[PDB]
Amino acid sequence: NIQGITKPAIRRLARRGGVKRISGLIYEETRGVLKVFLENVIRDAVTYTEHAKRKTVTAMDVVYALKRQGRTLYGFGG
Amino acid sequence: NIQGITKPAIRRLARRGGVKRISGLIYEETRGVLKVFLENVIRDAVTYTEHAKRKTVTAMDVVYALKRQGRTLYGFGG
Amino acid sequence: AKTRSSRAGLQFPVGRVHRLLRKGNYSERVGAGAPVYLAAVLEYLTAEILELAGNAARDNKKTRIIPRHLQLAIRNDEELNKLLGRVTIAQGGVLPNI
Amino acid sequence: AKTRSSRAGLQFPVGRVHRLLRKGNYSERVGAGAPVYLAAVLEYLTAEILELAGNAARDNKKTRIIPRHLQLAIRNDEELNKLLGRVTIAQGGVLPNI
Amino acid sequence: HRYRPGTVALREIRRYQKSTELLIRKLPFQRLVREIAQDFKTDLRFQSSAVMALQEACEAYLVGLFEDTNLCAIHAKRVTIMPKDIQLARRIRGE
Amino acid sequence: HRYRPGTVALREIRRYQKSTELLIRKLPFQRLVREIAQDFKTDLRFQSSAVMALQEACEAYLVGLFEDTNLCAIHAKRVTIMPKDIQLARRIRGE
Amino acid sequence: ESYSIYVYKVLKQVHPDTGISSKAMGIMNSFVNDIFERIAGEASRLAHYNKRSTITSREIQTAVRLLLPGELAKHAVSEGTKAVTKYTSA
Amino acid sequence: SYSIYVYKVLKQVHPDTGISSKAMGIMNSFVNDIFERIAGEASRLAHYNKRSTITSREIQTAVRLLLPGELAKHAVSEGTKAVTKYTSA
DNA sequence: AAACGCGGGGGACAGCGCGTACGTGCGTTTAAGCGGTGCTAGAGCTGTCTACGACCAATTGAGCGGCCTCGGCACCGGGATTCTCGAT
DNA sequence: ATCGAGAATCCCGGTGCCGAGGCCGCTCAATTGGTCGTAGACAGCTCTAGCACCGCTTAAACGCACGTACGCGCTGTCCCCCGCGTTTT
Repeated sequence: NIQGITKPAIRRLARRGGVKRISGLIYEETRGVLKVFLENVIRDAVTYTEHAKRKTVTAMDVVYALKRQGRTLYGFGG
Repeated sequence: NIQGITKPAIRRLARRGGVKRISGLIYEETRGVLKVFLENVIRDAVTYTEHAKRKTVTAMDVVYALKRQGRTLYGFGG
Repeated sequence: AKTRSSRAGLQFPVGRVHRLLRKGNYSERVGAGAPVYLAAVLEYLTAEILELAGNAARDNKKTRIIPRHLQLAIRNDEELNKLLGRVTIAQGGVLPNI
Repeated sequence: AKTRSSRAGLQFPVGRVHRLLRKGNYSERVGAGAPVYLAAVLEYLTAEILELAGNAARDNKKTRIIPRHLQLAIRNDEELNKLLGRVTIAQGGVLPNI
Repeated sequence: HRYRPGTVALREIRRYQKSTELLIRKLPFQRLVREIAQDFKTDLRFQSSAVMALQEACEAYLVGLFEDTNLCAIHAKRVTIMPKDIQLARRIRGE
Repeated sequence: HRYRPGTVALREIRRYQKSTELLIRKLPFQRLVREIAQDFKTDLRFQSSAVMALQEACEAYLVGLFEDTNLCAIHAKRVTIMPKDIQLARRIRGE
Repeated sequence: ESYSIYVYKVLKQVHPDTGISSKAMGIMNSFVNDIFERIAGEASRLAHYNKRSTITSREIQTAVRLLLPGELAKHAVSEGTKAVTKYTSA
Repeated sequence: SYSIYVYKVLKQVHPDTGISSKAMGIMNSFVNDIFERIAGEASRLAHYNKRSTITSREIQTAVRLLLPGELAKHAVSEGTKAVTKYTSA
C-alpha cells in the first residue's frame, strides 16, 4: 500500500515545498519517512480510541494525537 | 558586557560540540545568538518575578521560563 | 437580565468563558474579572485575524473568507506566525516562495 | 496504621502521590488505584535510571552517583534519551563524539 | 517546441504553491492508513474525517520537510535534493 | 616540536567532551545577565543559583547548536564552521 | 456549543460586507479553543507557583504577556484592562 | 522532596552505591517532571471522555502515550502488579 | 586573555567525464463517482450500587538538624600511550 | 604502510587531607482506618446511521520507454587564515 504514494505524488509535495530538482533515491526515502510519521500518529490515535472503548477512530482521536506530538491541526474540531 | 564572552570561551563551547575548525566570523555570530537566547529566558523569568511581587529573580523563575520555552532544566529545584 | 458580556462591552461570551474556566480543572476558584479579561483577549485576537483575512479575501476579489485567506493573514504577519508556529491550517496551503 | 505504600509493596509514597493528584487541579475526583499505579510507575523509572547510573559510577571507579553518571545512563539508552529529549542535566556534560 | 529542463519544474512550483488541494490520491492513502492501523488493533473502523485529518497533517509535514531538505541541498551548492539532505533536516529537527 | 594544525584542536575536543565544568567565566557572564535584565526591570536582585541556572542552560544551548552547526559544515564538505552553518541550523530548528 | 455566533458578530464589525465559509469557521473555532487553553493553562501554573487558589485578571494578564508575542501582548492587555474597567462600572 | 524514596530504591538496586546532593536534585526534578506529564495526560483523557475521575485506567493509558517502547511495557506491568497487591491488602 | 610570527591543511573556484533525472508521448491500470444495501457500532435513557468522597484521631514514617568517618580532591612518581620527525 | 628515537599529552598510584552525605535523635504533621452519604460508572436496550461492501461506468493519472541536456563528484590549483606557540598584560 506504501507504493500507492506514487513518484508523481511525492514530486507534487516537493513542488509545493519549492523543490526544483529531485534525485531518484528520494522517492523511497520519502515513503520511509511518511511511514514512520503515520505509524507514530496512528498509534496514539488508536490508544485514544481504545481508552474510549470505541471500535471507530474519530477525527478527534487524530487531532489529540497530533496535538500531543506538537503538530496541532486546525479545522477538524480543534 | 557581551565582549566578556571571549573567543577562547566560545572555542571551548565549540570543542565540547565536537568542532575542529572555526571561522573568525563565528565569534560575533555566537555572541548575537547567545544575546537573543538570554533575552528570551530573562524576559520570562522577570515576568514571573514581577507576578510574585518580588524584587529578586529566583532559580525557580529561571526554571519556569526555561520549561515554557521547551528547554527543561534538571538540578535547580525542578 | 443584563449579560456580563454587555456590561464589559464585548461580543464574546463572559458567562460561557467563566463556566469553561470553572469546569476546566484550572484552579479551585475563579475571580469575577478573569472571564471578562480572557473574553476580551480572545475577541481582540479573533478581530485581528478576521480583519487581516478579510483584506486577503478582498485582494483575491472574494467576498467570503476561506482557510487560504486565514493562512495568508497568519503567515504574512511575523507576530501571528510566531503565535501559530506549530499550527497547521487545513486547506490553507503555503506561501509562494522560490 | 498500615501505609498504602506497604499495602502495594512500594517504596514510593502512595499517600503523598494521592494528595498531589487531589491538589494538582487534574480532576474533580481521584480513584483509589490511581496513586498506587502512578507511584509504582515513578518507582520503576527511578530504579531503571539509578541502576544504569550506578553501573556508570562503577565503570568510573566511583562509589557515589554524580550528575555525569545520570547523563551517561540517559544518553546511552535510546528509550531514556527519547523520554528526556528536551531535558538538560545540570553538570551532566555531553557524550564523547567526534 | 521543447521547454529546457527546469522551466516546467518552476511552473509546477508556482501552480502548487498557489493551490491548497491535497496532492496524494485519497483512495491509496486511505488503504495505507488502514494497513498501518491493523498492526495496532484489528477490525478498526475510521470516520471519513479521521482519514482526511491524517491526510492533511501528513501532506503538511512532508511539504515542511521538503522545504528544509531544499535549504540543505542549496547549502551544499546543489539544486537537486538527495537522501542526505532529508537525513540532515530530520537530524537537526530532532526527528 | 610543533604539533600539526588540528592535533591540539582534537585533544581539546577529547578534554572538553570528558569534562562537565562550565566553560564561560562566571563573573563576565553574571555582568551580561544583569545588563540584559536591566532593560526589563530596574534595581533587580538575583539569587546566586538563578545566575548559575541561566549559565547552565546557555552553555547547554550553545554546545547543542555547535553540534548541529558542525553537521551543516560537514554537509557542505567543509571541516570549518561558518556563520552560514549556524544560520541554517537555527532556521531548520525553527529558531 | 461553538464560538461561531461570536466570530460572525466580530467579523461583521471589522468587515460588514465580508462572509465566511464553514471550513474557515472551523479554523476560527479551533483557534479560539487553542488560545483559551494556552492562557488558562499558564494562568493555572502561575496560581500554583505562587500558592494561590484563585485565577484572577492578574493571572490572565501575566499569562497574556508570557504567551502573546510583541505588540500582540501590548494591545491584548489594553483590551482586557478596558473590559474589566467597563465591567466594574457596569 | 522524594530524596528518602530515591535513596531507598538506590539501596535496593545498588546496596554499596551512594549519591551526591547534585545528583539527588536531578532525581527529584525527574520524578516531579514525569509526575506532571502523566497526571496532565490523565487529566486530558478524563476531560476528553467527559469523566470527572482520574482512575488507574487513565494512568495506564497516559503511560502508554508518554513512555517509549519497552519502558511503557514494564511500567504498565509494575503499575498493574501494585494495584493487584493493594486490592488484596 | 590579548597580540604578533609563520604556515601548510583547508576552502573556494575552474575542468570535465558521466550518470541521471527532467520532458514528452503511448498504453493500463486504477482511482473517482454514482447508486444501493447492512448491520455493527456510536449515541441517548433508565435503574443501582459500588466506588468515590467528608471529618477527623493518631502514631508512626518522614523531614530538620547533627556529628562524624570514609570516599573524593589533590600532589608528586612514574608509566606507558600519542604524536613528530627521519628511513626500508 | 612500517619502524624507531624524541618529546609530550594522559592514566595509574601511593600519600595526605578535608568536606559532606549517612546513621542517629528529635519533632510535628499527615496517612490510614473508620463510618456514613452520595454520585456517576455499568449494563442493558433501543434506535439509527455511516461508512464497508458490491457493481458498474468513466476518464484521468501512473509506468515505461526513450531522448537528451545538466548538475555531481572528484581533481587539481591558488591564496590565505585559524592555529600553535610565545610573550606580555
